[PDB]
Amino acid sequence: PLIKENMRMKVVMEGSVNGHQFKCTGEGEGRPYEGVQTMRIKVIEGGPLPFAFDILATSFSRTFIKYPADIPDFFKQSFPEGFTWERVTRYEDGGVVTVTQDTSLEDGELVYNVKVRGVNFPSNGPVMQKKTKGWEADTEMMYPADGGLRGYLDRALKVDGGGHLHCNFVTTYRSKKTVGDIKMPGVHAVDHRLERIEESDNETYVVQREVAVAKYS
Repeated sequence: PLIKENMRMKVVMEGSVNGHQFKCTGEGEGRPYEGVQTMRIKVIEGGPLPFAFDILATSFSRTFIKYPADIPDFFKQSFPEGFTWERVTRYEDGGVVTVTQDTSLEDGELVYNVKVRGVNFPSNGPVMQKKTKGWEADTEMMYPADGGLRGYLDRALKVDGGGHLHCNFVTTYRSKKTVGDIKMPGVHAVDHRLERIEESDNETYVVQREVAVAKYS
């Protein structure tokens, strides 16, 4: 298989949030059939970011979901061509993010190119004030939609002081493999748990780890 029990990934991100432009690079590794991955991320342009890195965390990896044998794995079936995704996210206090992503396989390694654009984050809110403390575990509902998948997520960003800032996003995943070559799964869910492992220098260096497991709804 093109997706081995050990896989490395590289990512390049360009983005802007409230007009602040930035660039990130990441590299990491994981076990795609165990649903575990780790990534080391550097803000190489525009740092230190004037907003919480937490809002970028989920734009940095769908090949590393543990799928039971009975649930078709849309993402692992997509190679060698790979897949793309597009995401729209809204925070309850006004922020809106659009993200587009391309996933390819180059010299046996996964390569991600991502574009992030966020607007209307309140200057007094926890994101622009950098008063966030990582994400709670959450669950994505996955639905088949015209040869691809559509995912729905309600999320909770922990805030300093004990509260949560809520957001939700919808993602459409599309294969670059000609339709008709992939067994489509039915409705299912994906449990996610993303933790910040380490960070340095005003959040311009970040290490994160994610565990993701698909299951029946």
